[PDB]
Amino acid sequence: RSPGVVISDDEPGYDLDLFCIPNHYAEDLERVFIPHGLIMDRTERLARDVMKEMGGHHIVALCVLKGGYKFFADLLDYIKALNRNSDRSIPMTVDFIRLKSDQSTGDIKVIGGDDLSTLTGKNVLIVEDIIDTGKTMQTLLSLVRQYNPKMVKVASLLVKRTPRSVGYKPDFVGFEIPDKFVVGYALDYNEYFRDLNHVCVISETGKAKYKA
Amino acid sequence: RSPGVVISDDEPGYDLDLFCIPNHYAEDLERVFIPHGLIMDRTERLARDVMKEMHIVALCVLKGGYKFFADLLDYIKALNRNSDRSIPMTVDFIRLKSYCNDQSTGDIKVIGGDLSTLTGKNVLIVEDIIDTGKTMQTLLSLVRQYNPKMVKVASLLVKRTPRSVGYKPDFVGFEIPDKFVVGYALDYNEYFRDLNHVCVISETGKAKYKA
Amino acid sequence: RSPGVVISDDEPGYDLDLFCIPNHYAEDLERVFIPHGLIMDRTERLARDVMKEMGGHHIVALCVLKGGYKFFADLLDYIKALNRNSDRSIPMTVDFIRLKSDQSTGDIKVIGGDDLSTLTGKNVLIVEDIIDTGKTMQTLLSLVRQYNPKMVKVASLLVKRTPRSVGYKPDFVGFEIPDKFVVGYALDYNEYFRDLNHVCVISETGKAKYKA
Amino acid sequence: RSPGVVISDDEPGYDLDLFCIPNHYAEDLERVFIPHGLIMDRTERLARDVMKEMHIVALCVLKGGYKFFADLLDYIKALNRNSDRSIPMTVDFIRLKSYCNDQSTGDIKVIGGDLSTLTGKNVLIVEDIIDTGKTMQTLLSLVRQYNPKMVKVASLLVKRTPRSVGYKPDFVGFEIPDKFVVGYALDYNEYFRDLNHVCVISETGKAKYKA
Ligand SMILES: Nc1nc2c(ncn2C[C@@H](CO)OCP(=O)(O)O)c(=O)[nH]1
Ligand SMILES: Nc1nc2c(ncn2C[C@@H](CO)OCP(=O)(O)O)c(=O)[nH]1
Ligand SMILES: Nc1nc2c(ncn2C[C@@H](CO)OCP(=O)(O)O)c(=O)[nH]1
Ligand SMILES: Nc1nc2c(ncn2C[C@@H](CO)OCP(=O)(O)O)c(=O)[nH]1
Repeated sequence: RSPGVVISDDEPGYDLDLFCIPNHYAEDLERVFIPHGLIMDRTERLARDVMKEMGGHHIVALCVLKGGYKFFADLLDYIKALNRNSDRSIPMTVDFIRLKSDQSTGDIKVIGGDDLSTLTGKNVLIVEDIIDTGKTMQTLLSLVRQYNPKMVKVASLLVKRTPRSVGYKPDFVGFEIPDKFVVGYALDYNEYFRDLNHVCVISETGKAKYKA
Repeated sequence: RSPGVVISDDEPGYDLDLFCIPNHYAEDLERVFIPHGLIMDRTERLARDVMKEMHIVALCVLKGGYKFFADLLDYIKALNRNSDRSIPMTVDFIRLKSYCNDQSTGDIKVIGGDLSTLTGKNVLIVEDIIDTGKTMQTLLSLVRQYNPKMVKVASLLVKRTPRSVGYKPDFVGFEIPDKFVVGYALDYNEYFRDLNHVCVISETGKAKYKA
Repeated sequence: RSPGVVISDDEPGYDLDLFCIPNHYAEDLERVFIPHGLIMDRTERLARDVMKEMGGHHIVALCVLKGGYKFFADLLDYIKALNRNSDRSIPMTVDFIRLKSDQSTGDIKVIGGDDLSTLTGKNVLIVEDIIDTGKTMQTLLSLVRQYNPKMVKVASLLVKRTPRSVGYKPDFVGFEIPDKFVVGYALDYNEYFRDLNHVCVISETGKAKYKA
Repeated sequence: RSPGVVISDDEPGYDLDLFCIPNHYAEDLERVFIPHGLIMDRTERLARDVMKEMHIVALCVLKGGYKFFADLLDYIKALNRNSDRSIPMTVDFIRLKSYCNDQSTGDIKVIGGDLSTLTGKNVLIVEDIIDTGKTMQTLLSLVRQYNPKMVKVASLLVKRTPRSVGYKPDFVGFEIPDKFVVGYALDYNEYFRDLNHVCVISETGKAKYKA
């Protein structure tokens, strides 16, 4: 059971001054955990891992849409580049499950719940950007399985190494990270950090500056 | 007002053998109108234009339209990085599906995706293609419903087809001949998602991937 | 005999305001002939065209180095991405032929002429960015053939549609362009335009501003 | 002074199965030190650093070194685009080849590539890797010969090896363990050019691609 690229507690970040970061976030971050390009190369591998398990068949790519879908979009770009070479053209269904608004994350409020029965009898790939406690995903899996898919696998860019974890482990994991609050790449903080390319740890002045 | 990059009816696009195209689509396309990289370069200029005119809320039209939206917003993020202050960008989503009608003439739209973040904001409607202009018109009256500070439409593609005469698009990537196109952001019954270029579907393609 | 992507006299450019161009070149260009991304997609195809003819064997990639090697670098990046999939790893020799300093371009002055006999018995791919009269290339071919390669093919990004052409046609051509003086992408004018992504036509104020 | 991104001897790099690696190199590598995208992000910062310190002439070390040079200059071009005035950038080239010496201890360098554009200019020496530091030292005394206004060394890689003690590099991408690396910019007898990541060669790789 590969936990992905492990970012240790004892290593962890890169120094902020080692990478290009927008000047308006100078004081808003602690460390860079995962540079943009590292995310990309790992995602390229995830796509290949996904195709070994699910390739050659239709498959339904389902984005867990909360703040954004940047990871979904990049994973799909890589999966699509792998599909190019196949002798037969393989159809690909792209869908989003939108979840509405972090201490009761297990309670899901789905907004777009139309023709959920399109999942029935289908090979479903659920794509998440971050798993923390894992409560959201385990309840989302309860919903999805009631529609009887042929197969359900979950890919998550990030899994947080927390005691608060309920023990849910995704089938595909990009990176296993320390138990710190991260922003950037695909993760916004109240609509900020959208322009930050790298997964980084928010600072306390960032937390205070950008609060809702 | 630009009409955008005008692709003429006279010698439209490029021969298939001049660009890289998945081997499984060899019989399925007629010509390539817009190679991927050309889409990207024009989208970069579109992002620049959007920032000129337009707090902004960017509206993605769900399912179809994540692709062009993602790229357009990527370029907008690239311009945003240099600002003195980190300036908030809201992304909103609506689901919109169209169905053919074999009777009458009446149009079928099903809207499914909450729009509480639209009042007093500058709204950008992002579309993939304008043909009849009914999707645009539907998106407009739905946004006008929440009383926006500003409303603009950006669309990667506009077909040279006769239409009623709604509100011409503000930001246009490409003005293209009246052909049915697939690739980049446009699928055909879930096929062509792996095709990066905007190309005209062939009759072999239509019958092979029909549904 | 495919002349590449033909850019007509009657179409030709795109309007400058249709693309992103650095502000310091605002007044220095007439039209954009080939946007950066178009160059890339055509180059991707060239790489595949090259591998159909020369693939599966070592091959020596020889850059005609004058001002720069941007086209060489991008073509090789694409050729290398095609080599990734092969069952056997295929060695690739990368070399440069440097030509020293446009009315007697047929006279070549080669600077780096060391172990030119490495070309002997080898499959050689000569890479050029622009052909105008074609005199440079035909004399360069005279030199190269004297070292007895197994095969010589020439790829050029651009071929200019000029009456001044001596009739040399490359084996691989990206684009056939009108008879206008172009800069950008790989083409500098006295060290300017290095930062311009697109192949564009220099204006008269650009010509005057940036002259040697 | 940065030493750059420090890759430690303690748990160095990543397992091969965590990144995409050409199938033909499956037996030929030990571990991956630096995935391609990580190289690119750091190079972007290096380009920013170069522009801080440094008219500039950028010196490519021919054959080996076109790759890292091209990427470093790409990022420098990206920063340059925004300037109020188009600022000239000179690129220069020298050929440099090293040969093993099985006797003595004496070093073999062959220099082959004209350097008239160096007097009174800021010169940037661009290298791929510093191990012994003899290439750097050779490039230095050759550039000092033409009396530059400024001289700087940028190198993507610096090995944690004992060396004489020349002029430590000014711009360093990565400080890496004392292992023999291939990929990205470094070949092994013409192999690994299609490998995008910096990785340690295996004993199977060494014997298979030996020469
Ligand atoms: N941006 C960001 N968000 C987080 C983080 N940790 C938990 N969350 C919140 C949610 C993500 O929706 O974690 C979900 P769960 O796995 O706790 O149910 C974090 O580090 N960064
Ligand atoms: N793939 C593809 N789809 C299209 C095309 N033209 C119209 N459509 C469909 C609708 C969008 O659902 O056109 C938008 P409009 O007719 O509502 O303006 C087309 O050429 N290719
Ligand atoms: N930048 C640029 N250079 C050019 C051009 N036309 C001829 N040249 C000069 C040379 C290129 O070295 O043409 C060589 P030949 O084919 O005339 O020998 C041009 O349009 N742009
Ligand atoms: N591919 C590869 N090559 C290397 C390496 N270490 C030294 N070299 C060779 C020379 C450059 O020719 O090292 C530079 P220096 O020893 O002169 O500083 C290495 O790890 N990989």
